[PDB]
Amino acid sequence: VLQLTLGNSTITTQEAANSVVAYGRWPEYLRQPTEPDVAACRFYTLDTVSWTKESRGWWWKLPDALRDMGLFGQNMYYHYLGRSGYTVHVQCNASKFHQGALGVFAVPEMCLAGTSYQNANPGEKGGTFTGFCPVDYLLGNGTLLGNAFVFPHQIINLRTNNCATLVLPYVNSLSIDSMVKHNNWGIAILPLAPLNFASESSPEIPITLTIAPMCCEFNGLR
Amino acid sequence: GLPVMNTPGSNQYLTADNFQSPCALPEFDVTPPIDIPGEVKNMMELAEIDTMIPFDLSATKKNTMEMYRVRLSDKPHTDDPILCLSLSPASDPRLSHTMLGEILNYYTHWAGSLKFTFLFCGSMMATGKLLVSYAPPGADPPKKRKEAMLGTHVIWDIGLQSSCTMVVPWISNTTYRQTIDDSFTEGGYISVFYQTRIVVPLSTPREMDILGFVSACNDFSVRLLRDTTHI
Amino acid sequence: GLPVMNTPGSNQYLTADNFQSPCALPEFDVTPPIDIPGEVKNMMELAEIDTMIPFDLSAT
Amino acid sequence: GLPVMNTPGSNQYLTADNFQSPCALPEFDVTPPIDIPGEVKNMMELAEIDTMIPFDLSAT
Amino acid sequence: HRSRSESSIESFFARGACVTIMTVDNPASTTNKDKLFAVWKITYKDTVQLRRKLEFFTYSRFDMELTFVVTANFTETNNGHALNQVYQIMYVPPGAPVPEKWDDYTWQTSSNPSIFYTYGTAPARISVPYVGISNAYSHFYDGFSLNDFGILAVRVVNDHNPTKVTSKIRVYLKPKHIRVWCPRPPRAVAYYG
Amino acid sequence: HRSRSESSIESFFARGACVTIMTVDNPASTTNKDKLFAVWKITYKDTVQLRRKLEFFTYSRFDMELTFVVTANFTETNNGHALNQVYQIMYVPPGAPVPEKWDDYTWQTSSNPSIFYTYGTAPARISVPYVGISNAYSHFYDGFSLNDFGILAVRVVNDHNPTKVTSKIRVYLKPKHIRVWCPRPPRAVAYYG
Amino acid sequence: HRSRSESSIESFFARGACVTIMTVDNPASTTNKDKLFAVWKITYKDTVQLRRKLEFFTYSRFDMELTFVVTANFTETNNGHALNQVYQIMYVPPGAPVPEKWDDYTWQTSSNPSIFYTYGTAPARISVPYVGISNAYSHFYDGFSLNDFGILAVRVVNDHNPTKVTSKIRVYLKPKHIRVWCPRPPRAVAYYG
Repeated sequence: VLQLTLGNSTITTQEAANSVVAYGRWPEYLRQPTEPDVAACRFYTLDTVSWTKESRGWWWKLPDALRDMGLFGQNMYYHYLGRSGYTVHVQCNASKFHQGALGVFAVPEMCLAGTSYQNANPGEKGGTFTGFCPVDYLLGNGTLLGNAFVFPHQIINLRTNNCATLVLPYVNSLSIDSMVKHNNWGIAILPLAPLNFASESSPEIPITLTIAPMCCEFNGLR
Repeated sequence: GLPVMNTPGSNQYLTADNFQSPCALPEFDVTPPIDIPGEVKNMMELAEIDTMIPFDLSATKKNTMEMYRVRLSDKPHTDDPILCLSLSPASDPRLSHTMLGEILNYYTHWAGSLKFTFLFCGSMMATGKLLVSYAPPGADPPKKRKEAMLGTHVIWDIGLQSSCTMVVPWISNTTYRQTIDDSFTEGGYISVFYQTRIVVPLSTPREMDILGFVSACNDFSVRLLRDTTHI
Repeated sequence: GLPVMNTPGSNQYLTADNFQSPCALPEFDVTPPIDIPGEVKNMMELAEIDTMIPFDLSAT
Repeated sequence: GLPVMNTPGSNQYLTADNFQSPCALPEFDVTPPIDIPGEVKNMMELAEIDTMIPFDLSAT
Repeated sequence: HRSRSESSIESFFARGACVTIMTVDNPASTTNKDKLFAVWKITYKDTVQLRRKLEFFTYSRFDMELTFVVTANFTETNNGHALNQVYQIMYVPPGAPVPEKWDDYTWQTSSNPSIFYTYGTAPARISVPYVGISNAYSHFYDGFSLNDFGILAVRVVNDHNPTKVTSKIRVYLKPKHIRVWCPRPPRAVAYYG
Repeated sequence: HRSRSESSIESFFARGACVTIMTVDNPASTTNKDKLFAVWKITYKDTVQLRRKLEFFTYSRFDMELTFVVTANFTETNNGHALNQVYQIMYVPPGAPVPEKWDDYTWQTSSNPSIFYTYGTAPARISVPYVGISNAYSHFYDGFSLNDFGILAVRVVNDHNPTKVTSKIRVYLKPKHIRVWCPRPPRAVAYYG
Repeated sequence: HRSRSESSIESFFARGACVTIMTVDNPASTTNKDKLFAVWKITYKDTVQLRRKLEFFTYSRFDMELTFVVTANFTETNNGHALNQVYQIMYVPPGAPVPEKWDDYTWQTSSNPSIFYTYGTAPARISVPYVGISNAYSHFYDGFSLNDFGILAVRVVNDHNPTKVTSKIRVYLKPKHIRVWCPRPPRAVAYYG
């Protein structure tokens, strides 16, 4: 049990073994803007989601998720430009008698499709796929989902590991950019193997996202 | 001046040609590049990724989530395999749509090995044994567990290891193989049988699911591009 | 002679092109230059000059 | 550019000619050769073989 | 891994590919409409082969070696004769104004590079460099207020022609020095038409 | 052995030899049939000189320096005039799909290399390399389920032409860098027609 | 200051720019007026783009790489045929006498360099050097008794032609090796027409 800390936040990880760095590049500051690594770099734990049998998937955009989230959300409104890597812990705590799997896919430029800002930007609650709501096995764009495993990703197979970790570097055409407008990353959690459980066990296991913005740096503060 | 002699193949535009053309923006100073993470240098890097085999391509299951899961019940225990996947990676409709198959639909020839991976997505309590057989080229696939066992196989104890990798090897008369053969199934037959019916404890769902992944190995290569995308 | 192969982009006049053209006055001896004060080498030199913002652009 | 002078024998296809032509498959990686036994390097090797004179060439 | 080159990104993308067929007319004084000139914003999003190949990846940089194959023909059987025409193939760079009339100011403008291709000669060719404001062309961009490569405009320079002469110009884009980033599931051939 | 070179395998085989005469038509809108384009699978098994020479030996490797000699002519006496045509000479490599219509998808495909030969210029030319799946072309193969060199397709690119213009394209295959193996009794000239 | 080159004086001025369209006629014996030859004193003071750019500065030196794009057309529908014409493009240097008739003495004069451009070939080109009496071209000169760059005269050399053939010659001046002195407030686009 590894107990991680970032300032006024603390997390209880099993242990950081099955941790995927996206594209083998650790988040780095730009090799010019300010770096509020003081307290904006902490664990923001979103509101948990319930994975029932019927669930098709969930998705969040980054940093649109962390838009109402305290200092990062503040920084990201009162500055004009910013860039941030992330550490997404997807913990999915279930008993030994639940079974299933989750594909956790970090997606660069995750343009979804069933269009408008409020619609493409659900914030902290996230959105959900469906068989608007994009198609689950497409991620909106008419994709075959198996191919999705090109994306930086990790499986949460309940028999084995019950949590994934994705370390995302800043991916963008530009060196820095407006965060209020343009979501670099996109997280989609789809249940590969559906949930099932023993007769009168907990019929909906929870899933929790913990997002530490790594190496964030912003410019210019209004 | 210097006396020259215009040869044949002059004033022809060969689309394949490589020459030094005159730039229309000679003074323009290009926007420099940056170190965007995730640079690709070769298409085969995208085939060395374990994507996900769709096994059930029936009218109902196909083009949904269900087409990737192979269901393991404890129903009447027949000897015919859980699944038998032919490795005609572009010709076999199942492996045709994987990223491997996608890149192989862009090429006339290929060679090398394929690693398959089967992932058990059932209960942590479930136990049993699946036999993962590999019949080599020419061999008609096994129909019974014994036939498969006698060949190449891997007994895979669900209880102990929750995944099972198998690197099918490279075997071909030619240095490469066509992706559109003479309508002739050859090479692979990755079969999966029950060695033991799955054991579950208290009221645990006897219906599990297993997923299947596939990726080109390191040795894998393609040649002679063939674009066919059209409308 | 030397066998050559005329490539595409031949006998085209690309206005951007830079080549060695044949001079019509080959013998003419050019008037030399002098050190006139105020030589400009770059247009941006003229933008590094503090000119004067017009604020009131009303009709009057 | 470099002033050239197109000589006679230009834009003619002499079937005997030997030039460097532009390859249509520039990226294609050729199947390498192997040591097949029995390589011929000269047609006369096939004339240094004792074949068999037909003497009686009558209709029968 | 026997010389994996053929699947290198250069070998994969860098191939001559017809992206458009631009049709222009001779300035005959009979009833010729505004077909006197053709205009086309350089875009891969119409050709499916190149589009599908690029959309394997998220970002990219590439020079662009456009090649022009002009082919003309008399419209009616009043052929008789007509002198060898010349075509102005103007490459309007990004952010510049596009022509609107046959003889707009843009055609004479110093900025816009232009080829003067004589018929029946070797195909014309320019090499547009990377003209991106970003450090990479974005094929997918989750954001709010597509990238610009420019416009190609084509006209016949000749003026007082008695016979009409249609002419199609095939543009053969060959992306050169490609680099790409962040692979993706390839879109299906199904949804492009 | 006074400089036996002239009978070396290179000197023996490497000679320009017409292997086919491909005839195409101008896309006139009158009654032109599917002769608008010509197709020919590259094969020595029709020309007797090259066939008989190759069938001295069992196996072989050779590059292939095809050369194209295009010659046109007005069909009827309604000549009048007609602008200089351009011909697309596409070399469809092995295992690739061959064209079926004048404007099939294959003609625009990036894969298939293509020459755009303008009439009245120097003869076009490509050099196909060794395109064998085997390590040598087999002229005789005692076995069960012939080799592929490719297809050459030829069309006129021009579209709205008032006068018909027939055109024959002579392909002049010159095998280059030949190596051969396992000599054989030469087949008789008798049984080829 | 990221590679300020693009705004260097060379990059700024040295661009191909059409300065004039000179129209000439074929010496048909029908009723052809004195349009048989065209004359134009080289001057930037008509083209607005180059003028406005030069008038940023007070003095300048520059070579001058003129390029000529000739395009002809039959006047009436009596086209029939007409052989490939040749154009004499004479560059009369400063202070020299300008032509007055089609066949004035000036056209044969040794002094005046002349191009003989055949139609349907690559565009002609000369490079006038700096032909100033001063050590710099003065765009503004507060003084009492404008600078000379020369004259371009153009004619058709052919004589006994049955069909009339109009022809326009686009002159594409590209100032080369520019140096400039003493910047100034740029004149407004308003007052040039």
